[PDB]
Amino acid sequence: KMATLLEKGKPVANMIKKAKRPLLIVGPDMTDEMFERVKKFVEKDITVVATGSAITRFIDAGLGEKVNYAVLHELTQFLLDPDWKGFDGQGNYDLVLMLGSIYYHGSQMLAAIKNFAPHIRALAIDRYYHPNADMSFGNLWKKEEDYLKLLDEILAEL
Repeated sequence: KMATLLEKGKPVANMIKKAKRPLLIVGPDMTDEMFERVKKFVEKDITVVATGSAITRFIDAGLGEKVNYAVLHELTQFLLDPDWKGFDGQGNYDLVLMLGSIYYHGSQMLAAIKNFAPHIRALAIDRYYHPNADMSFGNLWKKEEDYLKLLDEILAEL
Protein backbone atom coordinates (compact mmCIF):
# COMPACT_ATOMS: atom_id res chain seq x y z
CA LYS A 1 0.00 0.00 0.00
CA MET A 2 1.16 3.49 -1.06
CA ALA A 3 -0.49 6.53 0.60
CA THR A 4 -3.80 7.52 -1.12
CA LEU A 5 -3.29 10.84 -2.78
CA LEU A 6 -5.17 13.74 -1.16
CA GLU A 7 -5.94 16.51 -3.62
CA LYS A 8 -8.28 18.72 -1.48
CA GLY A 9 -8.18 20.01 2.14
CA LYS A 10 -11.95 19.45 2.99
CA PRO A 11 -11.45 15.62 3.33
CA VAL A 12 -8.60 16.27 5.80
CA ALA A 13 -10.81 18.65 7.88
CA ASN A 14 -13.57 15.99 7.90
CA MET A 15 -11.12 13.36 9.32
CA ILE A 16 -9.87 15.86 11.90
CA LYS A 17 -13.51 16.53 12.98
CA LYS A 18 -14.38 12.81 13.18
CA ALA A 19 -11.25 11.68 15.13
CA LYS A 20 -11.46 11.26 18.82
CA ARG A 21 -8.02 12.76 19.48
CA PRO A 22 -6.22 14.26 16.45
CA LEU A 23 -2.55 15.25 16.73
CA LEU A 24 -0.74 17.67 14.39
CA ILE A 25 3.05 17.11 14.42
CA VAL A 26 4.93 20.15 13.15
CA GLY A 27 8.64 19.75 12.23
CA PRO A 28 11.39 22.34 11.26
CA ASP A 29 11.00 22.18 7.41
CA MET A 30 8.34 24.97 7.35
CA THR A 31 8.44 27.96 5.19
CA ASP A 32 7.36 31.31 6.67
CA GLU A 33 4.03 31.01 4.81
CA MET A 34 3.56 27.44 6.09
CA PHE A 35 4.06 28.70 9.60
CA GLU A 36 1.26 31.27 9.11
CA ARG A 37 -1.12 28.30 8.61
CA VAL A 38 0.29 26.44 11.61
CA LYS A 39 -0.34 29.39 13.91
CA LYS A 40 -3.99 29.12 12.82
CA PHE A 41 -4.15 25.34 13.51
CA VAL A 42 -3.09 26.13 17.15
CA GLU A 43 -6.39 27.90 17.53
CA LYS A 44 -8.42 24.87 16.31
CA ASP A 45 -9.65 21.82 18.26
CA ILE A 46 -6.49 19.77 17.57
CA THR A 47 -3.46 18.90 19.71
CA VAL A 48 -0.26 20.49 18.29
CA VAL A 49 3.27 19.16 18.93
CA ALA A 50 6.43 20.97 17.60
CA THR A 51 9.59 18.93 16.94
CA GLY A 52 13.19 20.14 17.07
CA SER A 53 13.69 23.65 15.75
CA ALA A 54 9.97 24.28 15.08
CA ILE A 55 9.47 24.92 18.82
CA THR A 56 11.49 28.20 18.41
CA ARG A 57 9.04 29.59 15.89
CA PHE A 58 6.11 29.00 18.28
CA ILE A 59 8.07 30.61 21.10
CA ASP A 60 8.88 33.75 19.03
CA ALA A 61 5.18 33.91 18.05
CA GLY A 62 4.20 33.71 21.75
CA LEU A 63 2.46 30.32 21.24
CA GLY A 64 4.90 28.39 23.42
CA GLU A 65 2.31 27.83 26.12
CA LYS A 66 -0.27 26.65 23.51
CA VAL A 67 1.76 23.75 22.02
CA ASN A 68 3.61 20.56 23.03
CA TYR A 69 7.24 19.80 22.29
CA ALA A 70 8.99 16.48 21.45
CA VAL A 71 12.03 14.97 19.84
CA LEU A 72 10.60 13.21 16.72
CA HIS A 73 11.95 9.67 17.29
CA GLU A 74 10.90 9.79 21.00
CA LEU A 75 7.41 10.98 20.06
CA THR A 76 7.27 8.07 17.55
CA GLN A 77 8.20 5.66 20.30
CA PHE A 78 5.33 6.89 22.50
CA LEU A 79 2.83 6.81 19.57
CA LEU A 80 3.64 3.12 18.79
CA ASP A 81 2.57 2.03 22.29
CA PRO A 82 -1.23 1.43 22.05
CA ASP A 83 -1.42 2.22 25.83
CA TRP A 84 0.41 5.59 25.76
CA LYS A 85 -1.56 8.29 27.65
CA GLY A 86 -0.53 11.15 25.30
CA PHE A 87 0.62 14.61 26.27
CA ASP A 88 -2.47 15.24 28.41
CA GLY A 89 -2.63 11.80 30.21
CA GLN A 90 -5.99 11.14 28.51
CA GLY A 91 -4.96 8.77 25.74
CA ASN A 92 -3.20 8.05 22.49
CA TYR A 93 -4.04 9.88 19.24
CA ASP A 94 -6.20 8.07 16.75
CA LEU A 95 -5.39 10.47 13.83
CA VAL A 96 -1.83 11.81 13.42
CA LEU A 97 -1.09 14.57 10.82
CA MET A 98 2.47 15.47 9.85
CA LEU A 99 3.80 18.63 8.32
CA GLY A 100 7.18 20.27 8.19
CA SER A 101 8.98 16.94 8.71
CA ILE A 102 12.52 16.55 7.55
CA TYR A 103 11.45 14.26 4.72
CA TYR A 104 13.69 11.28 5.56
CA HIS A 105 12.81 11.26 9.22
CA GLY A 106 9.09 11.85 8.57
CA SER A 107 9.16 8.90 6.11
CA GLN A 108 10.71 6.58 8.82
CA MET A 109 8.20 7.64 11.45
CA LEU A 110 5.34 7.06 8.98
CA ALA A 111 6.74 3.59 8.18
CA ALA A 112 7.01 2.81 11.93
CA ILE A 113 3.39 3.90 12.52
CA LYS A 114 2.23 1.89 9.46
CA ASN A 115 4.12 -1.28 10.51
CA PHE A 116 3.60 -1.17 14.29
CA ALA A 117 0.70 1.12 15.11
CA PRO A 118 -2.59 -0.06 13.46
CA HIS A 119 -4.28 2.01 16.25
CA ILE A 120 -3.15 5.24 14.43
CA ARG A 121 -4.24 6.64 11.08
CA ALA A 122 -1.40 8.84 9.69
CA LEU A 123 -1.85 11.69 7.17
CA ALA A 124 1.16 13.45 5.60
CA ILE A 125 0.10 17.04 4.81
CA ASP A 126 3.34 18.38 3.42
CA ARG A 127 4.54 19.64 0.00
CA TYR A 128 6.16 16.21 -0.79
CA TYR A 129 4.47 12.88 -1.38
CA HIS A 130 4.97 10.48 1.55
CA PRO A 131 4.18 6.94 0.26
CA ASN A 132 4.38 5.62 3.84
CA ALA A 133 1.40 7.71 5.14
CA ASP A 134 -2.12 6.21 4.98
CA MET A 135 -2.89 9.33 3.00
CA SER A 136 -0.66 12.07 1.60
CA PHE A 137 -0.61 15.34 -0.34
CA GLY A 138 1.39 15.00 -3.60
CA ASN A 139 4.60 16.65 -4.73
CA LEU A 140 3.48 20.23 -4.68
CA TRP A 141 6.84 21.81 -3.78
CA LYS A 142 7.39 23.31 -7.28
CA LYS A 143 4.42 25.61 -6.80
CA GLU A 144 4.17 26.22 -3.00
CA GLU A 145 0.94 28.31 -3.39
CA ASP A 146 -0.95 25.17 -4.52
CA TYR A 147 0.06 23.60 -1.22
CA LEU A 148 -0.87 26.69 0.89
CA LYS A 149 -4.26 26.57 -0.78
CA LEU A 150 -4.77 22.96 0.42
CA LEU A 151 -3.82 24.00 3.98
CA ASP A 152 -6.30 26.94 3.63
CA GLU A 153 -9.05 24.46 2.60
CA ILE A 154 -8.43 22.41 5.75
CA LEU A 155 -8.53 25.57 7.93
CA ALA A 156 -11.75 26.98 6.31
CA GLU A 157 -13.50 23.66 7.14
CA LEU A 158 -12.33 23.55 10.75
